Amino acid sequence: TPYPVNCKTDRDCVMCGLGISCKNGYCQGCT
Repeated sequence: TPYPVNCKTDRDCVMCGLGISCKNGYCQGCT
């Protein structure tokens, strides 16, 4: 559960797939 999937913004987790749009800290999508 506690995967620290993080980000400043969507760019910061693009790498996870497409944009992987991003909460204010948290890349709650990447999965």
